[PDB]
Amino acid sequence: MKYTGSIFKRSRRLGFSLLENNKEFSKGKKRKTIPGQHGNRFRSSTMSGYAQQLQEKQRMQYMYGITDKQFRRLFRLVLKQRGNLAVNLFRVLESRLDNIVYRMGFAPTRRSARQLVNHGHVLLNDRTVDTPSIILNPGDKVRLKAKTIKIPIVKAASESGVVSPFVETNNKTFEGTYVRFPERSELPAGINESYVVEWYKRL
Amino acid sequence: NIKSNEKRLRQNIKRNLNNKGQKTKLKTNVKNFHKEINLDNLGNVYSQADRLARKGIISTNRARRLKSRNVAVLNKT
Amino acid sequence: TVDLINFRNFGIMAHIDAGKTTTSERILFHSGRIHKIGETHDGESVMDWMEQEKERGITITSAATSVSWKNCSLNLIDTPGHVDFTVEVERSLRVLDGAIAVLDAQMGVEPQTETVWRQASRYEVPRIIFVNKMDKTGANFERSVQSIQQRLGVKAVPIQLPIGAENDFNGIIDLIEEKVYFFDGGKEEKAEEKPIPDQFKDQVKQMRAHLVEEVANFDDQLMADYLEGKEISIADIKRCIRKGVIGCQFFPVLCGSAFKNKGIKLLLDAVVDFLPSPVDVPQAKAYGEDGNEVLISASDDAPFVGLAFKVATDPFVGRLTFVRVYSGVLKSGSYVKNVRKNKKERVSRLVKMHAQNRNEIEEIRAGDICAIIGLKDTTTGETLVDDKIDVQLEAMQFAQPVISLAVEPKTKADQEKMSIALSKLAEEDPTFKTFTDPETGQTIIAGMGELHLDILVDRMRREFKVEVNVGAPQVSFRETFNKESEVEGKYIKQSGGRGQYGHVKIRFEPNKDKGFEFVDKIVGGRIPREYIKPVQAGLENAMASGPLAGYPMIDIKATLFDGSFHEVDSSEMAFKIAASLALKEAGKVCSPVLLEPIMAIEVTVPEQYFGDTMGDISSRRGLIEGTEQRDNVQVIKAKVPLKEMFGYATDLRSFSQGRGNYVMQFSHYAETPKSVVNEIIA
Amino acid sequence: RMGRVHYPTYRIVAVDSRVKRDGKYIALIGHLNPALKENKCKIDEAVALEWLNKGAKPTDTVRSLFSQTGLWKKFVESKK
RNA sequence: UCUGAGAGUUUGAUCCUGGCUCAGGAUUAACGCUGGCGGCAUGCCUAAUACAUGCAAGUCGAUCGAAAGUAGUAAUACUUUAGAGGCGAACGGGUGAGUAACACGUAUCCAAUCUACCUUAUAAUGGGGGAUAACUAGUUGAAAGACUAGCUAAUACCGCAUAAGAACUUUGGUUCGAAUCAAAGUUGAAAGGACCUGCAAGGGUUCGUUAUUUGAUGAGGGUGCGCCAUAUCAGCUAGUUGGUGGGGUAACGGCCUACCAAGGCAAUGACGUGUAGCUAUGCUGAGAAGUAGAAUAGCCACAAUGGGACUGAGACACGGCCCAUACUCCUACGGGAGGCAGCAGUAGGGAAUUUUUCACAAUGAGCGAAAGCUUGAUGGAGCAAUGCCGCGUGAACGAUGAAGGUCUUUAAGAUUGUAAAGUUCUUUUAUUUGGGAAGAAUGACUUUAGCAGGUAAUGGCUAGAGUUUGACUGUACCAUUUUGAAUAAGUGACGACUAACUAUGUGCCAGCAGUCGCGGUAAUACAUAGGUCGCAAGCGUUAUCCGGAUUU
Repeated sequence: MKYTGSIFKRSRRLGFSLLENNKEFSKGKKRKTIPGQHGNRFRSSTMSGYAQQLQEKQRMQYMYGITDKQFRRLFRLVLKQRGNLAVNLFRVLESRLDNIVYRMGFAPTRRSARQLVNHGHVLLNDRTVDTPSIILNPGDKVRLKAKTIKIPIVKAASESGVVSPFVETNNKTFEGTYVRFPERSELPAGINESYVVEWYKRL
Repeated sequence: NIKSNEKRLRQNIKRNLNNKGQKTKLKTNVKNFHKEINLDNLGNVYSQADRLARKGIISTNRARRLKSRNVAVLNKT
Repeated sequence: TVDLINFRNFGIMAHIDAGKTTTSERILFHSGRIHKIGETHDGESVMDWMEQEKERGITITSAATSVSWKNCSLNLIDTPGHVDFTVEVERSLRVLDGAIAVLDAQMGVEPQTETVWRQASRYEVPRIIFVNKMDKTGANFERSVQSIQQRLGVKAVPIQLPIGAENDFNGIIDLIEEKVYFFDGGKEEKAEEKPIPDQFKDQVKQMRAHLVEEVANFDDQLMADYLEGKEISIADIKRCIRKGVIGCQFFPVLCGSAFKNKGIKLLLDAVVDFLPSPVDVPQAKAYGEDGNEVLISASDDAPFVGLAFKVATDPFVGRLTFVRVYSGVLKSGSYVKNVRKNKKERVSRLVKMHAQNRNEIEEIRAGDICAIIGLKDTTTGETLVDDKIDVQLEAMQFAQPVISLAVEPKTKADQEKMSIALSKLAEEDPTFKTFTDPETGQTIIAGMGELHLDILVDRMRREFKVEVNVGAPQVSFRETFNKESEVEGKYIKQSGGRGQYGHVKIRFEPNKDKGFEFVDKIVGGRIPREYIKPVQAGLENAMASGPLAGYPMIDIKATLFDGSFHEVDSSEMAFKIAASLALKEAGKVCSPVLLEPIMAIEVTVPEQYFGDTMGDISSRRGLIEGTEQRDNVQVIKAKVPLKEMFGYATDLRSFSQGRGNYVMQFSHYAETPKSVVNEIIA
Repeated sequence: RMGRVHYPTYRIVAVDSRVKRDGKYIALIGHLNPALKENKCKIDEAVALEWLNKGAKPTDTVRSLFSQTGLWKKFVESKK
């Protein structure tokens, strides 16, 4: 869902952070224990391998904030082109419009990246976009539509935002460019692509 | 619906009467040809068939067929 | 665009069995000259037939029938096809400019003619007094005026004079002009004015002494010329008659006959002259929708406003909405606005629906009555507008469906089609209410009268083709009884996944003061507490049925005293089944009695039918004990059973000749008399 | 135009005056998208002469582009 | 790059055959729970049941008489048509009941076919006669209207003349059931409107006319072959089969007639039975293949039904017509009218699919020299969460889990829960205002320059100048365009298969389950409170077809 509500509850259930320790900031307490009446000293009573594949898939798609309809659309579109699509799937998921906005340091979270995109604060190729389902390509210029440059939050975020080697950005003019495709190693390895790929029983 | 339906109807009623007249006026000539066969009768048949087959009454292929049927029996005389 | 002083919308209002159908249809026949109706030559061309009063009324119920005269067009409307009703009269008076009222003269009491007069007097609706049944014995002009003055005191001015008596009435004398003799019989289309003979000429002047002075009090020139004695112009007295009929100070009275068709053209001239036009009177004043409901006039200007007053079902189209326009012009195919629904209604087309035909019309001017195809969602009482003006609401009376009837449905499909018909009939007439009774399962239809319900069933069997017989209302006759021995309940059966054994003895006492009180008296350990709640629930849910007819056994207290269960057998349900059997046996043994709700009926009559009231009350074994007065009338309290009130409605209506109303409210629950009790034994 | 709603499309197609458009066809002379008119149409220019030389005169919306290309000029030479 | 995912279930325990069953999609799907949105489609799968109301295709006055009106004493010019005549009526749109077959496609032969019109092109558009619509008058009648008489014109109708060229015919030259060629016999072509010029005459320009020359186009026929189930259907067919003469079709033909003769098919199934519009194709699978043929296209059948016919190039014509069967309606009760398988709507059924929707703006068609005219064709609007897509209901900070609830029931503590409260920011949408599209500048029209036959010129060709075409649109879109977290979350399951259990009541009762199976007093299980997991403006639930299903 585009708005998961209290996502920290999922964090306690899943134990899958977002930057380093901002998902388990010990607000209340830093725990990986499962919430609910089902047990806080012992785990659940139903377990399967399909369950852990789903656990990995949900962890990754909540770190990315993917909706199921959009997820299937992206899967179908990835099936279009050829090559070693296992890692290309992860690369294009990281190439999402909100994903790239986050990688540029323009948004503290994807939750906020979608808020930035939808409100007219994102402008690509001189064509206003409110749909973050855009796959960035090497050498694509991303701007902020400086009408919204006055915001103190974005000014503070741009100077000390996330910077990745596979893109470039300027911390003071809020302008960046996607330069090259990323690599799997620099990205978190807590999820397995093959789990989701073999998990695809819809088609 | 259709603005001009009775128009062509009453237009072609009189044309149908005229066409029936010409068809029977050729029928009498072909019947006379049945009674008597000779060159002059077939010449008048040629005249009348050229007059009527020009109209939408007699088709060209039917005219050829009937004229062939007439000349086949006239060549014997 | 078009003239407005010549534009007029009136209506003929009369009682049934007083010429309503005859007067209205014959006036339409005489005054029908336009191509939309043209009833004269259309009826002359075709042979004559007749219809039953109900069928003829159905075929004469009309919305807009246009007739023409020297300068003026009249849009007559016939909504009352009943004996007489309230909602149709309300709608018509709310949607008319003036009206022509015909009084009952073959029946001296005029049982229903007074209702329309009261409705128009409350609304200050202009109307004239005219008598049709002057061609039959027992009716006279002087008799009628004296009788109405004695009964009501309406302060009317007689105008027109008959020549002769009830059977000798063959000529009519106008007051404001000379005597008009009639040169033809039927349809009265030949009337010429002769000089009045001496023997009556003085009398007219004598009445000219009266009538003129009766209109010489609210006009300066009238008073001046009457004081001088100079002859006032007839135009001035005509204007004063208009002022009085719009001002409600007096009431012109005309004489004639519509059953024998006497005095028609003079009537048309009178309704052209004295009856006001929408321009000639302050326009329709309604309460605008601004959170305050301030009364404002329509003014008959460019902006349009209107209230829907009728909606009817018709095959091949759907819903046709008869509406009266108060201001402006409505365009075919426009987008009207409904504030109560708060939506844009899509107008499809506009049509004027007549007595026997419909005529599609592009535009309808202010003051006119028409109908619309379109507006699939507009409901009763809503206001629509296409010129974007302040909408208004106006409804000056309503009615209650108090006359209730339970009809047993003879077939499931019959009940479904009854529901479909009545749901659509409510669209045509929303003043009745339809339900399915959770008490008896019959169709509960509530309206306001014998002929009204008869024509309702006639309509649903003609248009909706719903054929069903009559039913019979009933009363739930709840049950109480006497004290039981204690109880002896047993249940021993090998069922329920195991055996089942149970012995119970409680004491179950009915008393209408205290309901279900459960007492537990286990001190030696005869039963565990685990079986107390089970028997409590069993008794609580088994109290709902009785032995006489399944009616509830209410207000009974339970006191558990003894019980016994078996070894590891005998699960919980054994106790409940034993308790149910014990309660059944106890209900059978104590010979229960029934209870009905007796109602107080406040029958209202100014001692005119008090003897009839006693007779009708006593016909149902009654309670007649005395009389009491409420501040302007005498109203009698009667304690009546519910079952006999359904026929008592028409019984009271008949003996009082439709001159009595009452109220039906729950007085108290009383034990049924044995006359009701003997019907239950089987 | 045809195709998607408010999405102009008009295939330059040889069709007779007896069958509905988008129905039966003789040949596909080309394609034209009436979205923006800047002389942007796919044409063959060969079969067009055969169509003009055997009757069944083509559409009238394409006269301007034939005039700019000079299709009229190269066709009236066959009459000389 | 490509060809395949398994699981539960019978025994005291265990292997095998083997069924059931689920895990995936699409849905002329409904419907429950409700319920933001647009782009994008989709939308009687159901009574070929009957339909008021209009749309549903009408066009030509520079093709004609003939009058009304507009101007003009008048003479005269023009709008309209009451009509004639010309075209369009067969197209088109919808339906699938019939139809299992040349329906379909296939390679097709048409030594057997038509195609007005358009198109290449040859010959020319000559000379006569008589006509009725219309109009008027009478009968009768509400009209319906017919009857009777007169007057009329045409590019309307019937002769005649020449006919390059044509068919016919006899002779002379040819092909592998036929044509090519020489001469000769017979015979038949129209018509003028309008413009320029010319004293006039006449000539020239355009349209059209007539045959003729190319074609092109589709239609039709014949054929190879395939193309449902059906043996609980083995004899069947009599112009039926073979041939001959005559006749019919645009053609060939038992197509028909008359005559003679006796077949023909089928055991690889004739005939009969029930079904089905045929195909391309949709959906499923990994494929062969299966299912179906929603939107789409081609073809074909019918046009309330059964016979029948004219017209025209084109028919037995949705909406033309004659009659018969049957239906609806009006009537003056004498007589007739019409049939929405056109668009909506409607009557009914169905569980059910939207509005008695707007412009002909664009396209296309038809008619027109041309102003241009008609378009429920077409292009658009609306409605429905019906589907795909996207997208709001916020976002960062915010503690040792705020209050309260649930569990812990034991009372530590957790869950609710950074969610809260609160701080910070934010404006797609909500809200404020303006501009404002594209589509349509195509297409014709008028000025213009030149071009070629032409000349005395007028008229067609391109280059641009102008004339203009909007239901859409008040649209998309754009603009520190105003205010403002403000304008919006429901929902399947949580006993195993199969992502989700805590507590209580229930006592084989209430009930649940796709399979197994639980409830007879401790239910991981029924129900309830909470929480949880999965989706999400959707969630489910059934029928549907396929990988399982290799269970033909």
